[PDB]
Amino acid sequence: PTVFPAGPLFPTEGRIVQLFEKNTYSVVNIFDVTLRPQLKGNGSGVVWDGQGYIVTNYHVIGNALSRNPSPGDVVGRVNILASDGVQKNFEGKLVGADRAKDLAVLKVDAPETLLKPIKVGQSNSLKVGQQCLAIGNPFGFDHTLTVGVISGLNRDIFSQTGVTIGGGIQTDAAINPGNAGGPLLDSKGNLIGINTAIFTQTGTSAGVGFAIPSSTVLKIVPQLIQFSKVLRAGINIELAPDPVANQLNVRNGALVLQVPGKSLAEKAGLHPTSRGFAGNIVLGDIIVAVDDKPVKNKAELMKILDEYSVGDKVTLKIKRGNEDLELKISLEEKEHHHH
Amino acid sequence: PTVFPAGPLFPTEGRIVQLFEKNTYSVVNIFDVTLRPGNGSGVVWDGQGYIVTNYHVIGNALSRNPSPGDVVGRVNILASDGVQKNFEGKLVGADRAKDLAVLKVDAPETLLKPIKVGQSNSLKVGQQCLAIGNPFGFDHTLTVGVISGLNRDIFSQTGVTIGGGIQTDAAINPGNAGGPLLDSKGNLIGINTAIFTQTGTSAGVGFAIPSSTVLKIVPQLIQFSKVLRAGINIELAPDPVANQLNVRNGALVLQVPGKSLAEKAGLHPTSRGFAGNIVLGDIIVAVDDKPVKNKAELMKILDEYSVGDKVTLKIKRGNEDLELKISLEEKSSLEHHHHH
Amino acid sequence: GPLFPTEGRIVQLFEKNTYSVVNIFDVTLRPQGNGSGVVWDGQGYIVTNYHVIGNALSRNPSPGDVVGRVNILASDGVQKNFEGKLVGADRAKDLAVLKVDAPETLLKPIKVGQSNSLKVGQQCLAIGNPFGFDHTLTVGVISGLNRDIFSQTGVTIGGGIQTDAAINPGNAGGPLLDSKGNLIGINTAIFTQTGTSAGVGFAIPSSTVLKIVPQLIQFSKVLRAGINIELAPDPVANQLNVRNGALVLQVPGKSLAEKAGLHPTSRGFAGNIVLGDIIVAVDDKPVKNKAELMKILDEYSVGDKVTLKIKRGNEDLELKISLEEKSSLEHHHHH
Amino acid sequence: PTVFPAGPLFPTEGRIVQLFEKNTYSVVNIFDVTLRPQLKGNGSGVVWDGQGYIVTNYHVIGNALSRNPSPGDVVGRVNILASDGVQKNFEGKLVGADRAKDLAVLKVDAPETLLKPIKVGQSNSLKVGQQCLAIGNPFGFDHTLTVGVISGLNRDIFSQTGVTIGGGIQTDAAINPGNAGGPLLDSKGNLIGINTAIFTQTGTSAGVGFAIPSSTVLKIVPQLIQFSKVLRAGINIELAPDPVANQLNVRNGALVLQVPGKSLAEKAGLHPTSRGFAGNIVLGDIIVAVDDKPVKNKAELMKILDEYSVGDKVTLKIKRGNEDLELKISLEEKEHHHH
Amino acid sequence: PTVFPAGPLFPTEGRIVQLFEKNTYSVVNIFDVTLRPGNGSGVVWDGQGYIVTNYHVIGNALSRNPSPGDVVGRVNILASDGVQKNFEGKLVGADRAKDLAVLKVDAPETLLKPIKVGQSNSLKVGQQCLAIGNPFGFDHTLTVGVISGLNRDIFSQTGVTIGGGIQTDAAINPGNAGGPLLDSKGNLIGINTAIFTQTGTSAGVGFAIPSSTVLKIVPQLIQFSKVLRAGINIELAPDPVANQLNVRNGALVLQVPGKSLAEKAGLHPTSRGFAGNIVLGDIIVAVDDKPVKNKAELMKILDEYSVGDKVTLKIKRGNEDLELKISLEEKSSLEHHHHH
Amino acid sequence: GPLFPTEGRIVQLFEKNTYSVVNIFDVTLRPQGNGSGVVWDGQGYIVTNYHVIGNALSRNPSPGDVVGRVNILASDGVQKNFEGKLVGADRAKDLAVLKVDAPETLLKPIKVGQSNSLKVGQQCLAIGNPFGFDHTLTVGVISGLNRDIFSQTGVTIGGGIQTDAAINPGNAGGPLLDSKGNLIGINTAIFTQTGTSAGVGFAIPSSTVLKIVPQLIQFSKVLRAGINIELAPDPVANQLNVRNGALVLQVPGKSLAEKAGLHPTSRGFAGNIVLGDIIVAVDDKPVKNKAELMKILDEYSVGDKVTLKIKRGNEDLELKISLEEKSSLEHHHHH
Repeated sequence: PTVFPAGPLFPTEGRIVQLFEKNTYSVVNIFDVTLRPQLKGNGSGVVWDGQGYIVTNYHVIGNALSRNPSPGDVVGRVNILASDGVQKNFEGKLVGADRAKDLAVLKVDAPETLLKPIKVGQSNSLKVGQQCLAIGNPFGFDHTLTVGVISGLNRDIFSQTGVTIGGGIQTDAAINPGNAGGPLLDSKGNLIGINTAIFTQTGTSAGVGFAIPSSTVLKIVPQLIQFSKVLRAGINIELAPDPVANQLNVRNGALVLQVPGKSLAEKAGLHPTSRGFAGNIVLGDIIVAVDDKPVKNKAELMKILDEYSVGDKVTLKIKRGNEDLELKISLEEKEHHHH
Repeated sequence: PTVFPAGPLFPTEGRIVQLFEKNTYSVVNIFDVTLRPGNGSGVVWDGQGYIVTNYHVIGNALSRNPSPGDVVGRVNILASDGVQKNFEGKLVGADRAKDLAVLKVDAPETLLKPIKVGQSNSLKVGQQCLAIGNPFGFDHTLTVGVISGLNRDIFSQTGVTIGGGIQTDAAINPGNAGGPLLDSKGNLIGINTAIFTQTGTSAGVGFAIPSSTVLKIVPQLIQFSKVLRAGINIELAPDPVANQLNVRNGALVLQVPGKSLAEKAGLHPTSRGFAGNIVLGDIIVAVDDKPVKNKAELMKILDEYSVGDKVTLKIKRGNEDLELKISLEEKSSLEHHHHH
Repeated sequence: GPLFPTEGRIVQLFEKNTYSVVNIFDVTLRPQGNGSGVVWDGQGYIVTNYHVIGNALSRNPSPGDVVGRVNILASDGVQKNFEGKLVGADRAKDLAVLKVDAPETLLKPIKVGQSNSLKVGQQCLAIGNPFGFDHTLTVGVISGLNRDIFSQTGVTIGGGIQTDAAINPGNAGGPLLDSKGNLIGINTAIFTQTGTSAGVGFAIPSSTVLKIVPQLIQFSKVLRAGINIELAPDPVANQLNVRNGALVLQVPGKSLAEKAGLHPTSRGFAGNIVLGDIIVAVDDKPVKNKAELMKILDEYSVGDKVTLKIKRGNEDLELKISLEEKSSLEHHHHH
Repeated sequence: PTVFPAGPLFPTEGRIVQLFEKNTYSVVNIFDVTLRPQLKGNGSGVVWDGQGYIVTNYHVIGNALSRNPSPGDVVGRVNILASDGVQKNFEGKLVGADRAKDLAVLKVDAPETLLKPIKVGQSNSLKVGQQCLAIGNPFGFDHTLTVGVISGLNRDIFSQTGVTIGGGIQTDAAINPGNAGGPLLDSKGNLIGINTAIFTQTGTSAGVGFAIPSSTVLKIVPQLIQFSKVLRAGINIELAPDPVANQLNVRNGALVLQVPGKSLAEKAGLHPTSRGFAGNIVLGDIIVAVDDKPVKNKAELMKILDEYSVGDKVTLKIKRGNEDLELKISLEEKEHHHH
Repeated sequence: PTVFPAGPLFPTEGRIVQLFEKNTYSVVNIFDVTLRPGNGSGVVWDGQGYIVTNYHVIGNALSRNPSPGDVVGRVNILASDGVQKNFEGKLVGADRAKDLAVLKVDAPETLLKPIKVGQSNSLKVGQQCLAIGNPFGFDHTLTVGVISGLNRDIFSQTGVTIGGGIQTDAAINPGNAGGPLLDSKGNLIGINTAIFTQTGTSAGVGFAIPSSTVLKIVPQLIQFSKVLRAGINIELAPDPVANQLNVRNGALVLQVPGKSLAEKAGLHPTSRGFAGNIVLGDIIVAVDDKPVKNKAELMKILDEYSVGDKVTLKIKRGNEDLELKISLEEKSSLEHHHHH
Repeated sequence: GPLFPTEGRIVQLFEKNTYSVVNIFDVTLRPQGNGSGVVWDGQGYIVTNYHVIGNALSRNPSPGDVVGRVNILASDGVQKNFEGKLVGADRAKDLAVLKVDAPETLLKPIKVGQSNSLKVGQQCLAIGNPFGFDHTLTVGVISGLNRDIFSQTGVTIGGGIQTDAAINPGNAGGPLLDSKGNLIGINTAIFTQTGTSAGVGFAIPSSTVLKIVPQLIQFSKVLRAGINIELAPDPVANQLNVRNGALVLQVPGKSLAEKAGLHPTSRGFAGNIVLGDIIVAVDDKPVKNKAELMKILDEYSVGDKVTLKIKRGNEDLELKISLEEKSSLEHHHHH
């Protein structure tokens, strides 16, 4: 029977083939060394720079980070593809980690020649409809690719960390164990996010997955490198996710859902939402501005606070009913999902 | 490290981006007022504020027997200033059989950007399609794939299977249910429709009600608040079942409710004997003169007759070709799949 | 309607190829298995998955038995029904071959491509004819190469193509095509360990189909000689830092392999792991991983004497062993 | 190591041992012949009388009955334990079946010597707390036993038939595939019910199972023997289960939940229950008496109707709100659960 | 065939039958008024109409922050004429930590048959027990087994684990939740309590709150509407976890919330190091003078102190025996298991 | 409080026997396997399920290795902790033996009964010591005899006792006692095919424990000779109307059994079933079912020559065959 040889590719698939090939080198495989395999976690990472710094999800080395390691502790095995086409194995020493953003940084001792840093794009200028490519190196002997479009922006990631991440990219490229921790790339091969594994509420797939946007990666990684951690200042309250807030007709601001016992929030004058014995619902305060740096949703509020330091005193502009009130509060050090 | 700014888009992703942005305005958000923390998307049908969605997105409200005029939804519509504005959605009419509902919003015609509607009958498997949603009233969603199949049963979360549906490999989910499926020219070719499968298992394809159906049902709901259908109360085999039984042309009669018009007319159903030797229920190949290829077509053909009408059914009863006559009556029975 | 370039090309490729994609109903199943197949040649040979006629195959049919009803789309747009008589089947590769008695005019054999030159990122079309009344299409890219397929036959197939086109009952047994419309694999239904979908599916590569199908036509089955040992799948091996060769995991009591002097992999109580031999050469022919070793031994026959070059820890040893028929197929236990 | 021999048993366990042994002979095994086994339905039945009549659940030969068999058709393989201690295999020809009560009768051609009829007790005089023994012969090579107490009376059985059976016995003896179709016996060895397999709403076991009471078996079996079937007359409406009715504060009568299109019920003047757009609930009529044979719950109503014949005209005494109204209706021939 | 009439009952089944019938009257039915088609059984506590049940059977009503006096339940009580009569159940008080709630019914003392309460502290594994329910207000249910275990954690469907519970192999289910567990003399030894397990899997045993707890909590709810507890906000290891870590005496401190009284007092928690070498958090062996066997006992001991009180904790820190002093404050934190 | 007769007897039987029921924690498991065991004798031998120390056993411990921590209830009401050193293990019967170094005064060996004289309907007590701080009890009746146990080791054990006393992690590895407080089996955790509970549990009969435990003490393991064939479980066989003997289902290629001339069971395509040979005699010793055949062959050794009397259809044939070590344990695949 006649076998037709590989012929020229069409323009679009041709470009994807080239983008994938070129970026394979920048996508590493990571094995969590604390896992005794079945001899009868883990995933991908991205080469951050020529120094040997590696970026991955907190979760891909979750089990290891659950053992309270200090910087320098060998926490991963890293496989890096060389020009020779073969993957070389390196010690991944822990640099820093941040569970809230499901990001972890490792450092490798490797020849700069061997290391090919990912190109970084701007996630803030992404448009729904843009092509994206999710690359993985899940086992350190090959690479994987899924392709789809930016499906939504500024969506919550229900990370398998257990903590939900605000401001996530949604894509209809398949995101799975084969690419978790690896890069989401745009049509130019620029990193626009980190493929992030999630848990859904139900068992059924909605056919879409998620990436931590590069804007967040750029903000977090250097902090992890310098300080091994991100110290955050904020308010220990529970705010409504955009979907809940909007369903309750809160179109603007951060709706306060809960304000726990004797909290700083309590003492400053902030009210939660509830149901009365009638079945009536009683809306909580809505934070519209910090000082008066405008707030329009939960996620942006978090990003406002994440930059102040502990003890900073600020002025919350709030909405309760139709009124508009200013409130003082001091910030202290800064939760999960049911998935 | 160094940050590279938004580059120029390639042609295909470029078109998709512009089609999406252009169509955000026509894709509204609907919250069922009877729910607390259904719900999903809809489509601006015309400049008068008529809104089209799935029966299922306002299913809870519809179950409580509301009357036309009742506020059953809160409708969010994207204005040119980029913020979504809120409107009461009054019920116009609903049709469970086709999983469609129509609401009416009181808004400035200057606000409303009616969706552009195309012809689903000309669709080709392989064509690009975009499924758009506005599931929470604060942004929009997109998925993209191809037309994967045509004339397929939709196991709607209504509990009632819809025939003649479009299959796509664009992800169809709660984030775009009730929203439009568009072709590459941005014409509406269907309404994204949530389904239940028999298993807990994704086949990786989704479904939409074809625009040809929407075009037929919506004006009736607007004019009458409901769809009156003439038909025959019998159970017909789904196409995959009929073909498995080697019935390659016509609609196969499976079950015939006791003392029905069908029974009195002498229509025979389908029975697996204790040995195992199948007599095939009658097979309907023609209504009067016009040929019937399958179940979907029989339904489509009948839907154009009136409740008074007496028709002649040309049927295959085993080997022989025979004729039975029957009066059509209001087609009330619903086709319940029992997927969950 | 008028169409844009890429979608225009898919629409035409799909239409052109519908004729070569048949529908198969397993005749041993009563209504309320089953799927698609491909026309292999003008004599009426039809290729499909073992699994799409699995029920019939479980009943030990002989070649010539009517195991399926086959529907084939004719030039006039209607599908015609034919008796599908069994030609041969191979559970190990989840492939089966039927023969229909039909006119050449009806039969449009699929064109076959070269799966060994595939590149991740290439467009693929997965086509089905699930019910004999229409055809289905899903479109994605090649997502991965040389991946294990956990076939619904219950047996793991090495060397599979991974794609992010949806592979489902609507196209199982059907062709996976490249952008030239050349067959690059056969869409193959799988069971996952969990059930949670990863958004990717699998196809047996056409190189395997090319190897197996003529043997089924001639002999009705494929006989294999090998070694009764358990080899490490690639992920597990590369977790243990074995980047080359077939890592030997388990080694049976009193086996040919034992007699030959080949070591299994052992976790000692003192928490440690010690590595089984790694097979890197069969008759000095380089062995790259498990799938490669399997491919290589499949070319021998029962009784043949071969020389294995193994890596025992940091050593280099050459063993003798005689190949025998194997005690099992490789059963994953996914459901 | 020293091994102590079987010694005398204590009184209670001694009696159970004896009851079990003695009744094994009366408990048969039934294989549904339409099932091709895995060569690389079904359960137990009870010997009804010396004629060879066998009583089991509809469900244990469910697959066979799904093929529309006529009386006389060989529908089961029956294994009967003989004094010799060995089970002998017989043809089970279908006598009759009733899906609504999940009962089926088979007839065997066997030596009267071989057949040991079960002793039948009165289920109507059962008391919660009484000891019960559930016996099975699931495979025709041994027998099984579970022991518990009557846990509740007049409870719905959500049979694996798909149809719920009113008036069932609840027991905390384990009811399972090992005894489905077999007898539930009281402390004297008298048959008080037929162990009946069910589907639960949720997946969690409540630790209790069910038996069709002997009162029902006694009423149904002879009809199946004479007529191969039970013809029933009734009203094609949907009535509320006791638990729902009581929760809505209907303590007496049969609460009408649904009255479908153009039904006899429609035309006679019967109303269903519903929720209004408010979320308000609107109670349907409550049938308190047929003619004036008092009704106090769904189950007793069914048992009133099951004795009239088709076309009989009766007078429903109903409650709507506070009033009390009489209603005429003619009965026609006579539904499932979501489990 | 021939029908044999009700024979005489044997002694054990005979006793069970009479105990059950006798106790039906004390076992009421409770419907949460905030639910539509929670709910279960309760126990008549005294002749004044005080009703005892699980917090969980009226959980939905309690979540809406009702005040004492609010009608949160419909209570059905079996009278001597054999019919259940209906009463408004007004909330008296609830305690989530012990999964107990008290309602108040306005009824003729002649109607009310208070349950007889026994001593759970004298219970022996192997004793016969009966679990009675009145789940729908039209009859009663019974299950029977033995006391299977003592002082076991109850993973209450409240979401909060209760220490010191009774384990039985009588089936405990929605049909008897909130109802009494009785001994062979018909004394109340516990309240049947619905649980969540970690798996979807029955171990075939159920749980009840011991009467010793009920005896302590109920009068407080009647007098005060709530229970005030003095304690220490720290996380203590469940007994099965402590023993697995070879801590065979005392309460093992797992976690110590940042800048708590416990922290400032110098109590050390438990940490698994990156190598793997466990330093055991402090182990509390005595409060002041009185010895502490395990976690349940520490809680029990603390519950008798007052919010003012300063106590001396004798602790095991690795090998050495040490003392840390701490003021008790209101024990607010709840112990959430996360089973579903 | 004062107690009624039957409950009084249980309470006392339970208390008296707590001392003989120990707690075992598998030392290879880090906290947040494990269960109960029985004191076998005054030298400190402890019997439990293979599965309760399964993790440790997976790591290939040698006899003498500390595989468990054992807690034993002393006369003063507190449990004392001891190193549990491995003596022997047998996965096939889900049994393991440990040895503790303790004073005779501490050790109260369980009294052993006769499982072969058990009657359905008898009272049984299932006792546990799951955590080393108390004991648990469940009470039921003997519900069935000679039933397959689908052990959580993954291997099916024939000849098991079925009871409607709850068997759970709280008593796995612990004793099942009769009304005299005699050991009649070891409570054994199982996996069911579905997961849906049938309200009954299982115990390895003391006759099996009696047979296995001394061999583990002497030799650390049990070696078995048998036939590499697949035998029909009793339900399946009695569905096919085989009421006596071991029905042979599967028969490997080039097996000793094949060479011997023994037929498998076959479903022909023409819808029919044809019966594999039924083994009814090993050296003219009557074979009643699968479990009996297994018991019988376990008494031989590798190499022994035996005569099988089979029933081939309506025939009567006598074959020769040599017994070999077996290629597998019998794995159900329940989870």
